[PDB]
Amino acid sequence: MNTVPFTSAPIEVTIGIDQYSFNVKENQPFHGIKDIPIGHVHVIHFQHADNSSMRYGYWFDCRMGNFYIQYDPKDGLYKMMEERDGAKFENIVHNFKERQMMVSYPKIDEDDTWYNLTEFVQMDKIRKIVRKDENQFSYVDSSMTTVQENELSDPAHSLNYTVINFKSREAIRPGHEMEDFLDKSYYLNTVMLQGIFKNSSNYFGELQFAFLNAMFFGNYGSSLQWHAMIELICSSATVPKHMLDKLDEILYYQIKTLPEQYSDILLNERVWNICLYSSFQKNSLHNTEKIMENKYPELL
Amino acid sequence: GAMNSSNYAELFNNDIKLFVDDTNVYRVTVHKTFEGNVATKAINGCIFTLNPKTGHLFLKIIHTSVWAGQKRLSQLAKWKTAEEVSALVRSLPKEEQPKQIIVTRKAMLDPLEVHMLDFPNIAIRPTELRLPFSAAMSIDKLSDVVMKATEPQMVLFNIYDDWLDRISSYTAFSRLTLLLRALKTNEESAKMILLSDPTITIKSYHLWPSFTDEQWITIESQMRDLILTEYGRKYNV
Ligand SMILES: COC(=O)CN(C)C(=O)Cc1c(Cl)cccc1Cl
Repeated sequence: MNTVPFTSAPIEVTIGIDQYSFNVKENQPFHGIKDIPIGHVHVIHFQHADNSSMRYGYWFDCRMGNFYIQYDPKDGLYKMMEERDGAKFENIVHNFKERQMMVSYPKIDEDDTWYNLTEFVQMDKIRKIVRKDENQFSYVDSSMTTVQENELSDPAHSLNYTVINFKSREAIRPGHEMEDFLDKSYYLNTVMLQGIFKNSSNYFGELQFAFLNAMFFGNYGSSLQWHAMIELICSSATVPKHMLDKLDEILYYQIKTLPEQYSDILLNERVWNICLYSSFQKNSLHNTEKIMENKYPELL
Repeated sequence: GAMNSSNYAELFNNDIKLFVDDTNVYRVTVHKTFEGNVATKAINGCIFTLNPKTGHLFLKIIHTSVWAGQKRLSQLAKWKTAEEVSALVRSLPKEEQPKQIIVTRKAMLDPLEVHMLDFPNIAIRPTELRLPFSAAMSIDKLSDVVMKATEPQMVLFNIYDDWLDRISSYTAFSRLTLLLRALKTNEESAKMILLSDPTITIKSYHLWPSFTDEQWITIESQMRDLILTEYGRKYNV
């Protein structure tokens, strides 16, 4: 079990740790988060009580270093930092635990939610979407735009998701205009899977990462990416059987985890009705279709 | 974006553009089978691609063989349309390619956009105008040529004949739409009006009779009365 200690909590903030969150009052004696499960990526995220503008946060993997949060009064945000001195770090974490100034990552043992949402997500790939290689963790926030959004402005702070565009020369083979536009199998399997992502896991990992950025930061371009990657699969007549089954699990846990009240803004009505009811894969997402119809039948 | 009443004059500026109408691409007769079921028999169609400024009608004849062995023909027709318009643009020299293509039905937007990805600088636009281009098969001649075709074939007509020698493209387009609206609302009457007078003939290279300016005014007035006539017959007004 790993720890993300905090130097302090100088400003009132809602702190998020994966799908959990808690309130920290201005200058409350808070020194971080303990018992974080090794083996998964994690995201620690923040919404200031005084300005819920800018949710922001850090994707990280405790196996990649010792990380702590420290408020920066100049830049005005909780910053993740790496401590290279491993002994200093252990000493700090031990003191804070002894004084019990840490909240415990509150994982229910029966609960595989976080694993199921991050199954295919790898820090290595996160660090390619979020380019800031001097750090081993990755900063995301609400307002970061995607490479594709900048096409239609600061490239250093972009989300470098894989550009999917159904009406693009990449998506459409000359001579198969109708075929490729109505059955996107070539684009999914040949261009994206074999060509860009190399395998389904890397595809699913970006899809999951897009969803999580959409959910935790209300990052709109992430939501566009999540929906595009779903639609590309659902609009392919030919998808490996294991990918469909896994897709259905992936989306099931994403829909299960989405706040009931945030559905209106994170769920694209057109994409979901198309995917569940019109697309080639309309009959292949049984779990997802069942949770969607019972939880968000309005949208449908 | 969309083409409507507000920007109606853009059609006649000097930016090359084409209207594309696909309403006569896929045409069928519906008949009873010996078993008493219903079947369709395709008949030749055409893509109506019109430069509203110059009067050029690039009339691509869609021979029924294009449908042979194909499923979902109403949907294929939009993609065939797109494929042919794209081929027409590619065949055209750069300085002749349209800057915009306006499709009369929105269902053509995605097919043509996809077929024209090689031409990102050609704007594909819908229109809110109800244009009567479906009646193009009522222009006597046009019905005759698309129905005699035995193979795919592109035919050129000036749909304005030599009118632009005497009127602007705005006025020519308005004459054309009024003629087509009339033919669409009551084809028998419309043709009666156009041909009542045997002394006025249709030139070999023309679609319409050689009316004098004064005779066009009379003709145009009679076509309005017809459209107004059918309007009352339809609505009992
Ligand atoms: C080379 O391919 C072409 O289609 C050349 N072209 C644009 C025309 O023939 C235009 C035209 C038409 Cl369609 C009808 C009457 C007169 C004229 Cl000029």
